[PDB]
Amino acid sequence: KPFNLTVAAKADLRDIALFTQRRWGKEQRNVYLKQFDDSFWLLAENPDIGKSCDEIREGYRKFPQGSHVIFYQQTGSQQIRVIRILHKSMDVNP
Amino acid sequence: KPFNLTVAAKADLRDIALFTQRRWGKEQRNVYLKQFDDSFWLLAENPDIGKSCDEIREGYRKFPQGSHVIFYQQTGSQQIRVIRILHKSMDVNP
Amino acid sequence: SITLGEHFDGFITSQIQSGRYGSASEVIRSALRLLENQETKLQSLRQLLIEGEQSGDADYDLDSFINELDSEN
Amino acid sequence: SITLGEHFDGFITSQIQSGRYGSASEVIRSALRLLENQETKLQSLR
Amino acid sequence: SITLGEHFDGFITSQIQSGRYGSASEVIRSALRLLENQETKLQSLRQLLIEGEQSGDADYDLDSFINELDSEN
Amino acid sequence: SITLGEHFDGFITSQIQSGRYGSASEVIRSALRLLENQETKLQSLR
Amino acid sequence: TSITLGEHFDGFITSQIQSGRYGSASEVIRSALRLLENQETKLQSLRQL
Amino acid sequence: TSITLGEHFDGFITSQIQSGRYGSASEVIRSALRLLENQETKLQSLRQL
Repeated sequence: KPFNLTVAAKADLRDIALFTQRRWGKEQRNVYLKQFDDSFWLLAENPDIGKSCDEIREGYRKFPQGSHVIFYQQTGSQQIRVIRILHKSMDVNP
Repeated sequence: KPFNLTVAAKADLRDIALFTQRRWGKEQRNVYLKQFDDSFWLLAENPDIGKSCDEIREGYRKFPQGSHVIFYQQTGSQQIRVIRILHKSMDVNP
Repeated sequence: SITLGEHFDGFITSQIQSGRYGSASEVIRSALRLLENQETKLQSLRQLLIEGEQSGDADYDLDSFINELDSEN
Repeated sequence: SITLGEHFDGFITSQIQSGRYGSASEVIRSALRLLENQETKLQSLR
Repeated sequence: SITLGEHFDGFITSQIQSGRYGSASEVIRSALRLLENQETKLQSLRQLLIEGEQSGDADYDLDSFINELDSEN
Repeated sequence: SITLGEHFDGFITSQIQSGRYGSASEVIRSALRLLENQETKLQSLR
Repeated sequence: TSITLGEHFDGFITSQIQSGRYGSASEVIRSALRLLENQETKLQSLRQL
Repeated sequence: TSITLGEHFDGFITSQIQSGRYGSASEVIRSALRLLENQETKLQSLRQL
């Protein structure tokens, strides 16, 4: 409710889950998905925790999570929208 | 108490913490260290969750955690010893 | 021509002396290749964000997602 | 020294026409800075 | 000599035809380089585990570790 | 075809002397399998 | 000093010098050898005894 | 077909063929160009319009 993902973000999460399941296992995949669900709730309950990245796109914020990086836009005081969950294909560009 | 790290494992954790702090921030580093503390407690409360890797060394088990991989040996029914927290420099070798 | 400074001029000379780069044009071209690759990477990340944001909001719940993934295999 | 290819001669002007860089000197020095940072990542692995 | 099978013999031929590898000795040497690099990587991981396990147990607590890291900077 | 270097001729024997591989055929085919897996990782990125 | 590269590799080098991102035919091989040296030098785990 | 490589690069190639892990001087350049082609082909994000 305080956070919602896009179809692309859900597809990315499914890709990562299937990858970690085919490599490690099913319980591993469950632990990994519980971790990002916790990260989702954390970004919702605290949207100023992700470093701002207006340079890349105006309004977006990014948060590191293992080998991937969640991109999300703040849509409320404690509401955020997760748009993409990519890998390390990202750039700082300060 | 149910888990304990070595000097090398603590040095690795300190390296990762300082890296994520210099790159992202202090609160990021705290969230990251809370995640691995949770992973430590999980590996202690459930030591059969890490895929066995006797091929590499007899008795060790490995668990994925973002861009690093915890290596730990089971020293009890619900007690484990974390020896190393390396990056992706690892090999399956099935 | 252009003016970079004592830092980069010194750098370019040390890179040429190392035998890894023949000409100063060569090392400047390698740097420009790096910058162009990073620009293409930036634009690719931007188009990924665009195609992600102009897609629909998806109905997400952790346990429902796990149940779906279990029903797949 | 300044005998670059037409591709790079066009790219420097295209990226200074953005408004984030001053002129060709700044784009060339930032590219050289990326190159030096990549070389320094190698120097930690001497 | 040696005997690998129709899978690898076919492979080697397709790798030679691609123009990326001149000789079959060359592609087999590239494969052997890969295997040797992985063996050295395995031994390096093993020595890392050895040097980690024969070191001392360290007194670890999450909040104490965070306090130490904060006291550093 | 079998004209390998002395380094590789020694390495194949050193790794079959471990007891994990049968003979030079198996080490060469496992190395070729690593190479084919690396090539297949490139084929997903055609 | 001369090498006998493959026809595919010669076509690749001609495409790299026609792409505008490389100046001479030797520049391409210098960049490739830079990559190869970065790879081989990184393999200094070999000295672990 | 001939290239004018640097003295450092010629020494590197001689060390690679004396290391026993490479057969001929052209083998080293072929491996390096393999790495370079894997790098450049991976940059197919350029076609994102």
